[PDB]
This record gives sequence, C-alpha cells and structure tokens, in this order.
Amino acid sequence: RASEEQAIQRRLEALRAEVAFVSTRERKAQELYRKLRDELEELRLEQA
Amino acid sequence: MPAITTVHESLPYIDPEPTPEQRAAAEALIAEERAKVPDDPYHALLPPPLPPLNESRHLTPILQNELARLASSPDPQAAKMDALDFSRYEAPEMPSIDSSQSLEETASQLWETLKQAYTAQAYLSARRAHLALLDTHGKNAWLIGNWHLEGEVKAVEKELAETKREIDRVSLARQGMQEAAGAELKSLEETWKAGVGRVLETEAAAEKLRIEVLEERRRLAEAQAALAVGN
Amino acid sequence: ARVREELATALYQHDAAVRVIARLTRERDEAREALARLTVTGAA
Amino acid sequence: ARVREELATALYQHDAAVRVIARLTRERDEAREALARLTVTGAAPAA
Repeated sequence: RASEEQAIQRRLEALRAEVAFVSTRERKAQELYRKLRDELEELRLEQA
Repeated sequence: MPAITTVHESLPYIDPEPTPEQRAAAEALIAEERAKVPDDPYHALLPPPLPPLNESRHLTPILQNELARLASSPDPQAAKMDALDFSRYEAPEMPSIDSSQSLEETASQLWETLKQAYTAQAYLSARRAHLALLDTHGKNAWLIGNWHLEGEVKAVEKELAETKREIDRVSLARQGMQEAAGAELKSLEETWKAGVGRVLETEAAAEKLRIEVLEERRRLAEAQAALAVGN
Repeated sequence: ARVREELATALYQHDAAVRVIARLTRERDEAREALARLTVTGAA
Repeated sequence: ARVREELATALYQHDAAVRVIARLTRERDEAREALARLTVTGAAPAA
C-alpha cells in the first residue's frame, strides 16, 4: 500500500507532465494554424 | 520490519490485470535480467545467514551433538532416540537357581531380584498414590486446564481476527485511493491521446495551408518576374 | 519470522514489478505500433 | 535455512525485475517522447 501510494503520486506527476506537454503541443499547433491562416489571408489580399 | 524500499509503478486496483502471456513475457524478461548479471550474496536487503551449531551463543555442546546426530539420521521426523531400561520396572520373575550354583551366587541373585521387586513395589505404590490424587482432583484439574486452553485459543483467534480486519481495512483504503487515482489517470491519458490526435490534425491542416501559401507565393513571384520582364 | 516477512515483502514487490513491467511493455508496444502506423499512413 | 535461501533468490529476482522495469520504462519514455515531438512534415507525393 505504501509502494502503491508512492507509485500513484509519481505516475500522477508523470501523467500531469505528459498532459501539459501534449497541451503545449496542441497550443503550438493552434498558433501555427492561426499564423498560416493569417499568412494565407495576407497572400490573398496581396494577390487581389 | 521489511527492508524493501523499491518503488514500481503498479496499480493492481486501477490498471487492468495482465494476461498470462504478458505475465510469461514479464517473467522471461526478469529471467533474462537475472542471467545478465550475477546475484549478490552480500546484499544489504538479504539478512545475515544462520550461524553454525558451535558458533551459536545459546546452543550447548551437548545440544550441538544432539543436533548433529539428528541431522545425520536419514529421517529426522522418525529419528527416535534409544529408550532407557524400562524392563527393570516390571515384575521381577523368580530366578532359575541352578543346583550347581553356589550359595553366595544364589544369595546375590536373590538379593538383586528382591531389590528389583522392592523398586517395582515402590513404583506401584507411587502410582497408586498418584491415581488416588487423580481421583481426588481430576475434575478440577481438567476443568482448569480446559478453561486455560480455551482462553488461549480465544485470545489467538481474537488476535488473528484483529489482524485480518486491519489487513482488510488497509486493502479497502488502498483500493479506493487506487481507484480514484486510476480514474483521474485514465481521464488524463484519454485527454492526452485526444490532444495528440488533434495536434496531428492541426499540423496536417497547417501543412496543407503552408503548401497553398507556397503555391500562392510562387504565383506572385512568377507574376512579378513577368511584369519586370515585360516592362 | 524476519526471513518470512522479508520473503513475503519480496514476493509482493516482485508481483508489483511484474505487473509494472507488463504495463510498461504494453504501453511501449502500443507506442511503437502507433509510430509505425503514423509513418505508414502519413496523412493525419 | 530454506527460507533464507528463498529470500536470497527472491531478492535476486526482485533486483532483476527492477533492472528490467527500468529498461522498459526508459524505452517507453523514449517512444512517448518520439511520438509527442513527432512534428508532421509535409507529406509530399512521390513525383
């Protein structure tokens, strides 16, 4: 039970770190998509 | 108190039960790791070995000799020691006094037989006195002994029941904590997998948008080059 | 009694380590299969 | 004596299991880091 409590705390910390990394990757992907949409709008405005 | 302090990420009440094939693969990996490096007989977790019979502070040399004799027997459970002379306590029969036997030898044999008979009679009188004391106090002695044995058995049963109840309470608390942690971790892992898939989809959309933007930039550069050439 | 308690603790730790190794092997196999499928597919 | 021998064997098996679990955890962490940092490159067709 003591080992399971320690392992549960460690696994919760590791899962929180992995979820934070996945959320950071998703935020970076969203920022890249927004930048690509802005660049496409700028290119369409420049071409027209 | 146990000296095991290793921590392994195991959640029996939360994680799924491994299959027999998975357990066999884990055992094979453990056996490969055990064959990778030699075992340490001087491990700190392993306790010290038992000392010898001569090196024991509590074992006497006679006890050491008895232990060696018991270990030398092929069957230690059936290793029965030699009994004492119990035939001397029986009824002494009349000795066969031969006609050629001397008077002194016959007198010595008769004296030995009389001494054996007197010892047997004293033992029989002691047995009769002990039987009289048993007939006097046996009900009280048996009742007291049975009450003491029942009390000891009840105390042992109460201690075992208390230990089992404590183990059950600890198991229930560990199961509840593991179930809550496993539910939280399963939600977090599903969210992480969904976020990975969404990030992959967003990156694919960004790659398609970047390809379209590169095509538009190439078209604009070609138009600018054509306008520069035609001017 | 001390040796039996240590052996019981070692057996419990070995069972927990076997379960953890099985879970880690399953997770690593799933990650490798996902990486192989992502490399094979290409389109997300 | 038999319990001491069994305890020594169990300690050796537990050390082996700990080493194997550490190796498997390192491999799984490497695979998870590769999958998480897997930036989707431009899937250009084979021209």
